Amino acid sequence: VLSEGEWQLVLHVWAKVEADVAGHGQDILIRLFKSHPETLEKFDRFKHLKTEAEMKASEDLKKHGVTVLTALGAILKKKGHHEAELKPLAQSHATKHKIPIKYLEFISEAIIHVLHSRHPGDFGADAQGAMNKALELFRKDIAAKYKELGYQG
Ligand code: 6HE
Repeated sequence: VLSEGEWQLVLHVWAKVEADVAGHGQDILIRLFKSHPETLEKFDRFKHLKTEAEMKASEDLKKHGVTVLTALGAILKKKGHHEAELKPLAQSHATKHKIPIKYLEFISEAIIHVLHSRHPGDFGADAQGAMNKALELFRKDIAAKYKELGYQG
């Protein structure tokens, strides 16, 4: 479990995301797609995008980044008590979208990448460690739900 102090490090940094969810979302999805291009193929609406410029200009990709970070932010704000939030997310991502845990690791890495990039003076090792622990917990719990749902992930 994360300590309360660890959750406060997580939520202090997420409050930065909350100032500009859309812009953080764009950065995160673009980082994901550039670092792991196979992930882009999972998105039927977005897999035609050829360049970062096209990704930045996509209003629908911007909207999707808001969708993703809105969901993740609610999960983080539960401070581990996220069972209800993970049910629909796990079901769609296991059954419909077919997103392996390794791809959830990739987007976690992108989130951390972007936080470190955007917030160079207020995202140190301890804050990054706490964010990592929160994302690890999310993935652990999603993986358990994937198994319950019948997906190997
Ligand atoms: C590599 C692909 C990938 C990865 C890593 C994710 N997703 Fe997912 N995603 C999320 C939401 C709220 C929705 C719309 C409702 C739904 O269909 O469930 C989608 C839809 C989608 C859709 C339509 C697709 C293809 C999808 N998501 C691929 C996808 C949230 C997330 C979150 C919170 C994460 C991880 C932090 C995430 N996605 C990682």
